[PDB]
Parts: sequence; C-alpha cells; structure tokens
Amino acid sequence: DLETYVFQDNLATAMRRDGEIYQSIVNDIYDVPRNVTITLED
Amino acid sequence: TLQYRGQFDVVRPVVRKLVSEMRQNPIDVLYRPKDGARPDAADVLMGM
Amino acid sequence: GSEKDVQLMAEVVDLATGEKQVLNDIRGRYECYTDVGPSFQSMKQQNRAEILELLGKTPQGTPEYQLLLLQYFTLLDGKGVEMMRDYANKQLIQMG
Repeated sequence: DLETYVFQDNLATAMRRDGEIYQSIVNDIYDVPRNVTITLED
Repeated sequence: TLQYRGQFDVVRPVVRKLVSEMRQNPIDVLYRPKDGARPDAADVLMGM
Repeated sequence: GSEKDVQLMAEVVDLATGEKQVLNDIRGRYECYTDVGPSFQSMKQQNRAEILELLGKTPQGTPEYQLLLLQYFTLLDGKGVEMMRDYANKQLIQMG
C-alpha cells in the first residue's frame, strides 16, 4: 500500500498502549455506570 | 590510521520493502473440527 | 430398509493375550487405484471444493443451482454460521 505502512503499524501499537493506559486510569478515577436490566413484565 | 570511510547503502530499501510486504498479510492459527467430530468442536478453543 | 451402509468390521482377540488381531479379506484389498490431485487437509474440504466446482459449472436459475447452494451451506464449520446450516438442512429435508 503506502510507503509508510510500517510507521502506521507502529503508531497503531502505540495507540493501543495509550488506550490501555487510559482505560486503567478511567477505571481507577471516574465513575463507570453498571448496566442492569430489571426484566419487568411491564 | 584515520582515513575516509563512507557508507552508501543500497540494500536497506530491499529489506524495508520485504518487511513491509510481509507486514501487510497477517497470519494466525485457525482451529477447525475434525471430519468425524461435531461441526462446533473448535469454538471454545478458538475463542480462548 | 433400502441402501443401509452397515460398514461391517471384523476383529478378534487372541483370548490368551491383550493384543488384538486384524482381519482383512484378500479379495477386497486392491479395489481403488491411486491418482494425483490437489492437496487438501480433511474430507470436508474436498466435498466443499467439489460443490464449488459443480456450482461453477451449473448455470443460474436452475433447481440444480439451488440444490448445490443448499449442499454447500450445510457443510460449514463455525458455530457463528449455524442459522444458515440449520435452514439449509431443513429446506433440503422438506424438499424430499
């Protein structure tokens, strides 16, 4: 494809690492809501 | 003694092209059930 | 029962030792010749390839094309594709 495909893959790996770090920080700082269904008949 | 020693490379682009070509086609292991077994024998193992 | 492929087997134990003993008839040993073809990995892939070839050779808008499509669909492996396999089996059975 492009001339910079390897660099794009390296950037994607770095972005995955950044996403992992951000997810951990969110779990340890913010208030994540838990989704639950009452499953009521009405 | 100290003399001029240049480095005019011509082979690095070939290696770069080959690694870029092999990076564009990822390969991973696919488990398939044996012929005599059930159709879904390799579901939980594949997910794991 | 018509055309029941029992697949009869014959094995006998020595009754003096735990080892078994094979029993192969001589008359029906050499009754399939060797040939050269493409390389696959399981008997299901061979059937899938043959069904694909027959689909390629069969013109569209024909009952044979529909039968070949259903026969191909009822040969998939993954559990994610189970809806189509069950539907194809049901259609093939209901068409007789």
